[PDB]
Amino acid sequence: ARPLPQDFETALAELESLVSAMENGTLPLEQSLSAYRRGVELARVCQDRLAQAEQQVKVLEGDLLRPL
Amino acid sequence: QTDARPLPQDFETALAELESLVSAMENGTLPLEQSLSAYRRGVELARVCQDRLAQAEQQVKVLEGDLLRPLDPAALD
Repeated sequence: ARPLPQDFETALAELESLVSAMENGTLPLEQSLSAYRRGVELARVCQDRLAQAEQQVKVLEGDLLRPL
Repeated sequence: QTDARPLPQDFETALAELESLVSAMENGTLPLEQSLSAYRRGVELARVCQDRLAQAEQQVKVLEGDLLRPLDPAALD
């Protein structure tokens, strides 16, 4: 099975692309279930990367204010 | 007083500028007036970052919802 991207931008781009394929009404039942499993994994990667980024900004905000 | 240079509106550049202000603040060489100017720029920069993250998070949540929609059978009572 295909390796799963771990960076936000690639994961997001595959997720968008999986969604369109899902909505164009041409994926057989079985491919639709694969696309679903795949997209859950991709969305999880996107959210993990965003949580990391949120945390990094918070830490920077704290660091900015600390000297004041 | 206020830093009048245009404000980045993209996550990467705002984050990068934010890191440089933090570096400048935690060098202590900053007189008070410049610290406060650096702080306000800082808050504006962090706000761009937090806005873009919030939007990306919402975009991902919408995409998740769109993925699940075609797998919904017709509603029962």
